[PDB]
Amino acid sequence: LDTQRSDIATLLKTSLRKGDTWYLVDSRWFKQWKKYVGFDSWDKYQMGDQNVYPGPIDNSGLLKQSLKEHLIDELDYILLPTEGWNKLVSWYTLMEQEPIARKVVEQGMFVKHCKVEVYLTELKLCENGNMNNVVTRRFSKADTIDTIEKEIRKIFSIPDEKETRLWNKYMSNTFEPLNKPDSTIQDAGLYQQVLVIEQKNEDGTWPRG
Amino acid sequence: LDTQRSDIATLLKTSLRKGDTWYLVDSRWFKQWKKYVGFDSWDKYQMGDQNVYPGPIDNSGLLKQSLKEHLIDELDYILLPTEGWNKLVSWYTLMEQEPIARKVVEQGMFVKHCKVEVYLTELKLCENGNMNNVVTRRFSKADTIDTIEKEIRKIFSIPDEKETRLWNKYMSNTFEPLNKPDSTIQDAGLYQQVLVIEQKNEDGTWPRG
Amino acid sequence: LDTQRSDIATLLKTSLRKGDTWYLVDSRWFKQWKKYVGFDSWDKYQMGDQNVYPGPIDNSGLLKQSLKEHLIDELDYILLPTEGWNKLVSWYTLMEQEPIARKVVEQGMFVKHCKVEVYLTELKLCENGNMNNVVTRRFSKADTIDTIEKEIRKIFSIPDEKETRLWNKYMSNTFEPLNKPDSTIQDAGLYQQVLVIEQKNEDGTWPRG
Amino acid sequence: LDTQRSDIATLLKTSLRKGDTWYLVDSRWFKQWKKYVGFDSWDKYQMGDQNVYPGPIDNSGLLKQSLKEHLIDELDYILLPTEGWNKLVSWYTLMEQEPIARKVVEQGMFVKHCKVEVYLTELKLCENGNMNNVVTRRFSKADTIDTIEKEIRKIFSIPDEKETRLWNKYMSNTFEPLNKPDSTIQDAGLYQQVLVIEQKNEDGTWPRG
Repeated sequence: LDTQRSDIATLLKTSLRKGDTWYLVDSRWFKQWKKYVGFDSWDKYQMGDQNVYPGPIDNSGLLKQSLKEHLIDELDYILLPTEGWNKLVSWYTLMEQEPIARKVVEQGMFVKHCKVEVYLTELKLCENGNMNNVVTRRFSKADTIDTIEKEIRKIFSIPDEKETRLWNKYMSNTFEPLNKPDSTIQDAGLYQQVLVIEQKNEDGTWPRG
Repeated sequence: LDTQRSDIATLLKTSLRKGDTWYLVDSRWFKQWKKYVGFDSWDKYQMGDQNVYPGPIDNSGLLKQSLKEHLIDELDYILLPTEGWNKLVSWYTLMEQEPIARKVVEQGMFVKHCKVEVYLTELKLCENGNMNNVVTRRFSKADTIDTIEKEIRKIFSIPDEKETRLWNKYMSNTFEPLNKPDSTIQDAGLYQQVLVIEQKNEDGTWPRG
Repeated sequence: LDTQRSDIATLLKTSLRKGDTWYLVDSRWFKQWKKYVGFDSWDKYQMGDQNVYPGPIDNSGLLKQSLKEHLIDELDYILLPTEGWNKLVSWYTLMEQEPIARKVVEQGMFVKHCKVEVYLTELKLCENGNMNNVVTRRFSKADTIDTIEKEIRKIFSIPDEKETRLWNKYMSNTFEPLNKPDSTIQDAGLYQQVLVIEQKNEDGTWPRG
Repeated sequence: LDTQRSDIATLLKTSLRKGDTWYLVDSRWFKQWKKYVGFDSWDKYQMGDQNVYPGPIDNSGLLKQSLKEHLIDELDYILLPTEGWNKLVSWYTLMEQEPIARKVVEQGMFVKHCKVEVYLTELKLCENGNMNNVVTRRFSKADTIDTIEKEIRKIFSIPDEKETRLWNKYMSNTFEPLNKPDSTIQDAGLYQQVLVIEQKNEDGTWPRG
């Protein structure tokens, strides 16, 4: 009984792995099982009482032998892995009614992962006009092209009213346009490299075209 | 001392949040602090001994007052949040040497998230030739267009040697091409919809062009 | 009109950022807007026709001025950011009916991220019995303690019928138990370190207890 | 040659899947291949020139036949899948020197995923003192217990100087403690439920103990 509580507590915390089979347990049957095994430290008084005994597993509330629509996890059902379901099946049997087996599937996602940034990127900076003049600054990998350019303008004394564009300079007149403003220094492929800032001429033409 | 062990144990498990400041603690100084406070249940014998006393925080091993390159977390240093660092600073002071403060930054990522698939997608299926004949099947949201097409070919008796292509049929002769084979039924925008399968003519032309 | 198509196509692909306001557009109104602007290359024939003109934005299908329950993205509504909504509001106005504004929120998640493993971890291995005998092997950071132990047993000629346990050996008789079998070499804190394997005595006692 | 550019451009964008084999290409050899095939629209002038011809694949820069340590992706090497590597091997051969094959591995991670919150959670609220008085409010699933409690205090006119604690009330005197302050309403298991707020008595005891 206390073993039963410890078993299902750890089995509910099983890691989801693609292709694994999990089982839907009606939250009505499960709420009774909890009280009966003293699962919650704030609800131990009915532990072992034949009144809170859940009986054989009953998922009739969840079925129409097709499953009902709009069911929510935790509110209407509980998910247990094979081991967990077989243990509840051993201990209580199932109502005279088939099991509710569903598979773990993967969904691709774009997320945000945090990390402590120990090392900042040291980049070389110059203006197209006077490239002999090189300034070195350290930048966070999470900084966007937009943010890096504003900073380079502060360094090279460029008024916010003058239009600009940034380049990544290579050997022998090779210049990569950095025209994806929301990309991070990391996603733009800038490693520990020479940047070139360019001002739009008064007439509205560009010194590089 | 046992409070100290419990404090830093929970503070090492602090959640990373963008903009938060964390601190680098030399793993040499930290390994001594651990022994001295009996942090590990397998190493409690030197707890309180003036021999294992770590002294004021020393990060001289990590510094060159610039940080050394190629340092790895856990191997060379430990990360603690502000609270954790201020507590170690209170309890031990810092060597006569400035603190090593670094920021939490976010990095965009494509990942895989698991979920139990409770509901499968019911789709309508037909061949371009005879559209009067409609078959209904349930599919996993993780199935690719490639997998769905192979299954539809099995249903409509299409030999693997005959070339095909799949459509998503709308009202009044509107047909969407499903030519992204590795996309999931979910990413391809197929909800609870009529599919149309098309066979390439013997001559090498397509019945729809 | 073609500008309108290009604008909303890029604006639908806006990155979700916490605190941003997005707008619900009835998929009925949006399906008409699409046909009218020739959004899909397979449906351009009604482009500009006063028959497919969507009129002022109408979300009456989605409202009960409270929102209807069980609505699904793409099936019942489309999500556009502020810019996107203001552009549709500029171009078409809204029906005489308030906008449907909702916020971007973050949810914590355990996911799986892929990476090419360029460097494998070199670990030192020995048996408790004869520690003078040290073997060095390279392991993937994704290998579990369970997998590493089975391999160490193969190396030290240990039959699968004999029970075992693995240790992480430090200086001066300090031994860390590696009793979290599903943890990866990485999550268990094992870096480029001496492992100790231990066999359970015939009598059922342990050489280390 | 232009086919070659299009092939490797798409193959570099291959999705990482566990167990797949990828190949390390020295960024020196790859930078030359790029110029020669006119990979970058800002560097097409040397396209086809026997001067920028990369020759057979050479990874001697990356090898010591063991791989050099501290190598960074993009800076020192490029990663290509099997197809990509076999195509470069077909087109250029390999230097007389073995290939550098590495595997895709998964790492478990805690991340943050964004979603537009269409539906907020409607919760029932009351004070322990007078439970006959019930107030209903809608909350974001991302709100923490800490935030929800501060709001409930504003509703029930509780000064910030008076200490409190929150409960989740069930049927027949069952009260769950909500003592994980940083947990979200979602992670705390609160669905569309009765909350009970409790004030600490002047003497320092609790009305519920």
